[PDB]
Amino acid sequence: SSHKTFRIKRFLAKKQKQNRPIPQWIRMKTGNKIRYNSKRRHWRRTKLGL
Amino acid sequence: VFIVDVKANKHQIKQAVKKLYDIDVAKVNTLIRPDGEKKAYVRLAPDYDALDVANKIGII
Amino acid sequence: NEVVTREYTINIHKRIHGVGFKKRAPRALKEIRKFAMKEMGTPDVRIDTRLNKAVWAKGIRNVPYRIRVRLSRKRNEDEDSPNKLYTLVTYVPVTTFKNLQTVNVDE
Amino acid sequence: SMLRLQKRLASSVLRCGKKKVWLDPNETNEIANANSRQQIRKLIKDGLIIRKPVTVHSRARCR
Amino acid sequence: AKIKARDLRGKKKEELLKQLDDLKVELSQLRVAKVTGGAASKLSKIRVVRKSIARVLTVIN
Amino acid sequence: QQEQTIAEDLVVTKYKMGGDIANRVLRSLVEASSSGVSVLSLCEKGDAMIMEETGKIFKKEKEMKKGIAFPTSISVNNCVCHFSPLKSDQDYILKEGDLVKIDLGVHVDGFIANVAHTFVVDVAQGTQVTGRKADVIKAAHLCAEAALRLVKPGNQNTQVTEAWNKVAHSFNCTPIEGMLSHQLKQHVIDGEKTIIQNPTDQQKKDHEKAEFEVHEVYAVDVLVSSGEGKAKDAGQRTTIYKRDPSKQYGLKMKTSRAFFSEVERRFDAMPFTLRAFEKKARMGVVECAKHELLQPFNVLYEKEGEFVAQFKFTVLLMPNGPMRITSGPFEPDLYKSEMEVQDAELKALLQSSA
Amino acid sequence: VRYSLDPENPTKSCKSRGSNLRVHFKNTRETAQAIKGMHIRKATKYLKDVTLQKQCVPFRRYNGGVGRCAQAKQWGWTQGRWPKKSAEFLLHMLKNAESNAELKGLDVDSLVIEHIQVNKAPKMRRRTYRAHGRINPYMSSPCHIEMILTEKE
RNA sequence: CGCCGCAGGUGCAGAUCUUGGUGGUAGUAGCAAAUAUUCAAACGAGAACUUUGAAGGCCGAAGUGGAGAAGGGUUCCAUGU
Ligand SMILES: [K+]
Ligand SMILES: [Mg+2]
Ligand SMILES: [Mg+2]
Ligand SMILES: [Mg+2]
Ligand SMILES: [Mg+2]
Ligand SMILES: [Mg+2]
Ligand SMILES: [Mg+2]
Ligand SMILES: [Mg+2]
Ligand SMILES: [Mg+2]
Ligand SMILES: [Mg+2]
Ligand SMILES: [Mg+2]
Ligand SMILES: [Mg+2]
Ligand SMILES: [Mg+2]
Repeated sequence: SSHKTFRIKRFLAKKQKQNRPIPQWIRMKTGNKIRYNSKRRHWRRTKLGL
Repeated sequence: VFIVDVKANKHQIKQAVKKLYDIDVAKVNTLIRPDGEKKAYVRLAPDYDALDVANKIGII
Repeated sequence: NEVVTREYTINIHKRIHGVGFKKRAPRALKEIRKFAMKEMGTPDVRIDTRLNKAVWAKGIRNVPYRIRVRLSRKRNEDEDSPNKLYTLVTYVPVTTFKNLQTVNVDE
Repeated sequence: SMLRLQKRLASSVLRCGKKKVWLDPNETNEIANANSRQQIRKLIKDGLIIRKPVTVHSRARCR
Repeated sequence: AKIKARDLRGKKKEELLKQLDDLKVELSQLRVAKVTGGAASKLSKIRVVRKSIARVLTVIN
Repeated sequence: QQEQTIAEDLVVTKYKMGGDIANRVLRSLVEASSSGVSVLSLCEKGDAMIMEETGKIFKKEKEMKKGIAFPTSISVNNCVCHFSPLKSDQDYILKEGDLVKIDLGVHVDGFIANVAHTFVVDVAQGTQVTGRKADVIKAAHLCAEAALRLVKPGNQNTQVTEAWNKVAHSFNCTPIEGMLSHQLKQHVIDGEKTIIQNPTDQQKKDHEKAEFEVHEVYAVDVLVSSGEGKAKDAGQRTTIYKRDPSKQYGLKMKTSRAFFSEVERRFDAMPFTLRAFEKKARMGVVECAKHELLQPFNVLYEKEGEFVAQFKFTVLLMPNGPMRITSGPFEPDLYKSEMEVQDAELKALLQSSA
Repeated sequence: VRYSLDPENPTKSCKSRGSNLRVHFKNTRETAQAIKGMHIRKATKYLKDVTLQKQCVPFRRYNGGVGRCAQAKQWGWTQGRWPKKSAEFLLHMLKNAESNAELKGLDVDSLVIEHIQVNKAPKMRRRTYRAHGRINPYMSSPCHIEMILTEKE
């Protein structure tokens, strides 16, 4: 909602920063074995815990 | 416009800008961004210009 | 010639008879387009917006029985198109349809 | 090309609905260049954007 | 031109605090340059100044 | 269809005027620079003469825009080019024995005469300049003679690059990677026809192949370092911008809008410097260049202690032999090298004057 | 790459190929069988006529529920349709094959489709929602298509 | 891997067996609740569906309008794909 506590807003802030694509240079690293961010979350498919 | 520490209040922002930029400020407006960082709108005193201060700060 | 323009009257009533209420006006413009392709032999038929108003003047189901149109076959020599000829059909307002023939109209 | 933004801004500037905003169908390119409310105001002054009049609902029959 | 821990230990509190202040104003300038594009040379100096600040502070402590 | 080429004698005469005026400004500058001077003063002076002389010339026509086609640019022992500091920036004081690179351009009726020359300051009478730097300037001037001789319809743009690489390797140096010369036409300084200097795979695959044509101007540029040929930036302000007339964006700030209008009024499409304004210019330029309204010309730095040279001059291409309109004061008596040309074809092209 | 049925001599032959194409395999297989053995000019008109519904492709194997048409009598059949998307995809591949033929410098007025093959491509998954809180597959059926054109006249 | 001994979590068609994969069904059922679309133009490789204009309709202020609480958490806004 519009009325939110600081903890809830701070919690939403962290979930927002970590929902980004992996940097491209990562695949160039030796022994990368990572293709894409498997922890991507869309607001409509899956809802946050809180 | 500055990005400040989330624990700093308006009084602390006012003193911080005053000493390390040698300017006088009129008021400080504060919000916390959706990314979690705190943003401060620091309005300078009328006798100070925000354009040359930004020029010597280096954010032109 | 091939840049000929002619003026016709189309029996919309005949060509719309039997069509449902919500489809009479949309079908009237399809029959008008079909009519133009037949007499002018051009697949590309452009219908003037004023003619589109006249067909839709009395709503979607009470289409006018008769409409007086003017078929202008013109060159498409303006861009690379599969058709070098196109027909522009326009609206000709009339007060009566009695004794109205198909007439060749000059420039 | 696409003028969804311009019709929204013209509606806000003219203080009318998007029903009454008229964008010149011939001068689409100039309107497409307007990305600011100031640019929309200049286009309104220049006649490329017009507030259409209210649809007539007469009371003569009732009177 | 870097600062080491060994040569910091002979200094007294006044210039150690002076040394720390000069590094802090330089790091803040580097952070300004990071936001306004800056250069790769200035971006790579952010870590160098940060560890220099840590180096001065640990000697004071 | 309405473009103006060299088919007209008036075009010919005002090209000659641009060449003469650029030559006289550079001749004044090479003498005026001495030990203990300031590059800010040099840049201000170089613009100051050009303004008055272009104003007094064509006094009977006050409808055409004429003046600076490229701002005065100084590069001294550590900078490549596009260097022109403002008053607020820390100035550079000329020491003894520095080699400096001068770039300056003039325009008449939108047509460009743009010249760059490297020379050493404060040369004593009877002395010889000796060192590793003594070969790079001489190789650049040999590139100048090579380009002058070989610029001709039918000679490909991929031949001048290999000739310059060949002479650079003959002098055991290399040019800076990825520098572009251009074909210069009316109100254009960044023409589609591009010549490339010391390319690599990416620039070669992005480069075009073309055949030299009649009735056109080239700005052939040699720009050679004595180290590795690589350059970057050292966190210094960019001072040269040019308005791109292709793309447009609606500027939402009054300062940027006024700055852009002033740029259109004075330096409509030609490169300028932020010195020509300052307080509000430095703020307007960031919003203008964010949306690619102004192409920047960044300062490029070589490694510390390296030496880099440059020559460049507008050459017209006429059917019976190209001519040079802007020339720099380089003398072989006061400047020699410890190594010469070991290529027979290079000797053949350098010994043949145009 | 490995084609099935290499040409009798790969000097008067050109090849074209596509993988994971978003056309129904069943419609494309029937359309490929119709143009097999055709001259390249005949196949191009025929595929254009299918788009205009002036000529049909007979549905011989994957014919369940396929309706009857008058144009199916040109073929010795009764059931036919006008797969527009299959016609476009084969038209694009025929253009690619003809361009390959020009690259090898063999004339394109004598090309004949001697080999054409439609293969199943890996299915792609979507979802559909059913009556009592049930999820059902909504699979796509893409196809790999290859063809070989040879000169004969 | 053969031979002499030794030791087993040692042999599958089934168990409405477990996990995975694939068919016929089948180009089938179906994409039918709430009246409705049409003409011209633009961009574009490509237009029934995008945008603009014109026309015909609908919601009809107990709205298919304008704003909030709870809940969602960036879905908001530009540009691009
Ligand atoms: K049928
Ligand atoms: Mg939900
Ligand atoms: Mg607050
Ligand atoms: Mg069946
Ligand atoms: Mg369902
Ligand atoms: Mg359910
Ligand atoms: Mg067992
Ligand atoms: Mg089994
Ligand atoms: Mg069905
Ligand atoms: Mg149905
Ligand atoms: Mg109603
Ligand atoms: Mg509402
Ligand atoms: Mg949105």
